[PDB]
Amino acid sequence: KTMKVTQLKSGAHRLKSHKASLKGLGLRRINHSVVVEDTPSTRGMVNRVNYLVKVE
Amino acid sequence: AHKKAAGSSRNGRDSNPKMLGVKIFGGQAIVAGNIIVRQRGTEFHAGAGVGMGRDHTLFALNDGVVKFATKGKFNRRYVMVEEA
RNA sequence: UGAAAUAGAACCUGAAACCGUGUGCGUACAAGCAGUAGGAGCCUCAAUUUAUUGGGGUGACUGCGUACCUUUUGUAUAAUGGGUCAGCGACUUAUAUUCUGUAGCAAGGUUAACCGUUUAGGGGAGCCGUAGGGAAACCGAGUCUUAAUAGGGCGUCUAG
RNA sequence: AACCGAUGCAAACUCCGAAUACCGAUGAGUAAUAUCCGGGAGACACACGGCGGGUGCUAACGUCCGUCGUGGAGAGGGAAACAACCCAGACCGCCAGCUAAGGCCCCAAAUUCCUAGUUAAGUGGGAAACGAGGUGGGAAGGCAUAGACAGCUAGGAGGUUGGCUUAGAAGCAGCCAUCCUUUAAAGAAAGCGUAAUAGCUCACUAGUCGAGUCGGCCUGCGCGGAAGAUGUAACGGGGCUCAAACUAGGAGCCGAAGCUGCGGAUUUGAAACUUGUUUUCAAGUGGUAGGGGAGCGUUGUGUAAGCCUGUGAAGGU
RNA sequence: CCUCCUAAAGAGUAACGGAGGAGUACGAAGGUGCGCUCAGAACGGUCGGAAAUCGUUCAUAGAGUAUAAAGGCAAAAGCGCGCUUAACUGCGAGACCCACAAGUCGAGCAGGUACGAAAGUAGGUCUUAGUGAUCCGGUGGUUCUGUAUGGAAGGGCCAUCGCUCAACGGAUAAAAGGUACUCUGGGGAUAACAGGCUGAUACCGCCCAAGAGUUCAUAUCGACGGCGGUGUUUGGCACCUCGAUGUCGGCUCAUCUCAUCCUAGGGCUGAAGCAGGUCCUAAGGGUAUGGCUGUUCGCCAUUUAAAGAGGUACGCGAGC
RNA sequence: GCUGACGACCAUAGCACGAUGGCACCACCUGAUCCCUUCCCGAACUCAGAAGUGAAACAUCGUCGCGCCAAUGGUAGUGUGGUUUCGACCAUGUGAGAGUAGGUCAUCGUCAGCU
Repeated sequence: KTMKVTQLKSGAHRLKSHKASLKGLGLRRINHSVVVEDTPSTRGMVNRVNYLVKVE
Repeated sequence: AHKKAAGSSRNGRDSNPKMLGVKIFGGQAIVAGNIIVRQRGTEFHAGAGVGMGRDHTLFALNDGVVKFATKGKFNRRYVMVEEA
């Protein structure tokens, strides 16, 4: 199964790993939505940047 | 310099760093001769498969996987190289 | 007179700074890098069946807006430099060497000075490449260290 | 001194002891990765805002480290104006739309929006110890029609001027007790007063009147404390009081060069008539020092005994 | 150069930050085999005690470890004894650390040993400080070279000696000062003036109330302490200016603040009156001349209702 | 069933107090010719042995007096995002130390010997 993740705030001034958690999901800019597999490994990327992203 | 209470207190020197500590941590692959711990005294003791240098340096005598354990009646910290 | 005379002797052409004259528009209740984005009015040309567009000039009024260079952590800076214009003004040349590209030849490539009836042709002296190891003798895909045939160092199994 | 028991503290104390950080392993997905070799550099004056410290005064737009963000070298919106704060990374064009931070009475785009309260100080819109009977709320309490709190009337006394001390200490300078009696009640006195007494009150009791009242604790928002030099001058201004302030919610909307929409350019990579031969797709395109790539123009040489040019070259405008 | 902390639980990490050590020692204080266990306290005992030596009981180190500190140390790394020279030679897989040059650890192999009955252990010392590149010159060895040839000289290779080259990556074998007689290139990268930030200090105010005030804390003053305001003293910083912002004082001419010197209005008073003392309000006006000294100031003389405290680039030199 | 050797583990295993054990085993024990011992000492080491004894030691058993171990809950701290009057607070994820309830007189392996 998959999930939809959307970036709401910018990830341009974040920590190095928070920047790389956005890029580990495929998110590139604000209001960019990607579909990604729902696994604990990908959900932990969402966890690292939960203030940035929103899971539909 | 009213109250005149100041004055030189010459203690402005120090020594160079020695870069001690654990070099290879537990569960890591190791080859013979690789230094595991650089230390002063035996903070860690050489277990099976680990040698001890004149500097108290602990190094691998043989290849395998480095393992840490607290063993013995003195509750000492031992480092071993398990053949794995 | 001369083709020409705003070619008339300060004489070919006659730029800019700078200074006048004329025409159109704006400007004497409004605060600042003087523009920019809008924008009314006016004036002037070309079409058009006659104020409707289009081009040009001006810019009431509104918003925004503290020159440029240099040097700096940081300049509207009250830090530097420039009054303006025009002209001139600062990474070159010779040789050596290294890397890259390209071209010719290619395990080979190339001549230099010179000669030459001279960019040709000749001239192979020399240079680079094709083997390394070691201070060297020396040996050589090996060689050095060593008592060691062990270990280890440096090399080996093309493109110049 | 120790030794026991309670009780604190320490960078150079530790019986203990995280979170993170770091070093590894395994595993997905996403990603213009990591590493090595060579050509060319620039830089080795950094700054601020957080966080952990040393120094300083837990002073400095101070200084020295570590660590993160921003500036440097970064425009746009917000903070009135404001390199370093917040939001957000400008390829170009549009008189399109949605939002971020911040905002919505007027200057000035968008709510004189809705609900429940608080403030009366223009607090909001500088400043503390400390003070006060501001005001709201919350947990409890003491007393009360066996008349509560306040007021008014009457008493508030006798041993005794307690003992001591002291010049004096007589309830009331100070030290040691808080005793007894008539009691409805009256302290060996809570104040004023006297040199000491005297004197006036109070505590306390009874009476009058008649209904609630008294004092602490905690919480919110206020008050005073609060004096400076060119001019209001400590909301940017106007102005604002069932707010246009504050608290807690809710719904709209404005709001950027962010995102989307439309058109166009461009770098890199990707399936091919294949060297820009063509259609696309994907990810990009702020930028100083600096590195890489592609071009424009000028003078001169060959092309050129060409081509153009008095039917007008160069130059000027 | 070493040790601890700063140093933010891997490493590293600065300050003219807080504390200490080193520039050695040892042929045994190294190696090995064997053996041993300390500091203290109490009790008993001639001199003899608080403590010498002896005996007994507790006693994981409260001792020792050559040398500071840290980390270690019972298989003792601590303490003795016998024999010894591994304080070897050629090396070294592999690592740590590291800009380089350096530095650190190292099993294993070969040769020759030392100790042990042997398995074994030993390439100095519990470790981390005890150090100095290259050049040059000296010495012990060596077939490497040897300018016609044989030699030799000289050189090379291996080993080793000569540094407070201590400014310790060492500029030369060899080195002090003055300049107000000065000069050039630069810097607001960096001081002196003034501004800015800050407010330790200063000044002013408030809180508490021990006391002084014959009595009586609060008329007046305010010990010990606490909290602020100002920018106002003495300072701190180095942000602006070094392709120039003229220093103090005087003169002239000012402008503002109020923490008010006079005058005005008040409360309290240890306010009889007259005079005051404090505190509140109040900035409209006013608020000297001289002697001394460059002085601002300050002392003094004589006045005045009073002779204010301050800001203004410690106002004012393109005004003197 | 118990004893001894060597290990695992290293206090929930230790300390303390009491009790039990001598057929084997162990320990004290006898003696010092011999090997070997003492900077003196047959104390320790070493040998030759079996009269005595489980007194000591040792082993085993018992207990909570000490020591040790130790929750649950809460608190402190803390990564990330936000806010702040700079003390802290909110969201999320972690989460001690101390202390309390409580637990504890260990638990196993190989071999040999008596039963």
